[PDB]
Amino acid sequence: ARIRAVQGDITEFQGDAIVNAANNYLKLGAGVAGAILRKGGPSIQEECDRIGKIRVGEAAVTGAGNLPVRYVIHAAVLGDEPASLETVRKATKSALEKAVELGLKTVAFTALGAWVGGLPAEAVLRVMDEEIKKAPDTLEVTGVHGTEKSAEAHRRALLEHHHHHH
Ligand code: NA
Repeated sequence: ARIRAVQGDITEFQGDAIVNAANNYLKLGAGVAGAILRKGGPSIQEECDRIGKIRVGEAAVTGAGNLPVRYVIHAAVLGDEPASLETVRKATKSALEKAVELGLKTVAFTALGAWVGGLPAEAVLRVMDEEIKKAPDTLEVTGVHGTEKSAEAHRRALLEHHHHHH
């Protein structure tokens, strides 16, 4: 599946959906997540409550509130257990399967850069990418970076990839 890389606000992504890294209890915290709750609205966390706990590595779909997308796909990367490049690969494929299930066409993930927290940012991007490139080409995946710097580097990695087909 294709990948575009841009600096910007994920809350301002226009498309079928946006993927939200989450804890398996579906409790949206601060930072980007809270921003999604803010711009999105109460209804999002409400649906997350209706669903309840899920497994780390799995995904859950939710309406996107006032956001310019139809759904918000929640992918549990941690909660019952710490986040790992292992739990991320899973949360990604899981979110990618939901996208396919709902017949989505334009989905956007977020590249937290230095805000990745526990795992080495570069490696998380790699793992997420590996999974995405396996997803159906009926998808148009967009990586939204917080900084232009990290986005440009990502694009260069995407170019270096094409040019060689690593
Ligand atoms: Na994401």
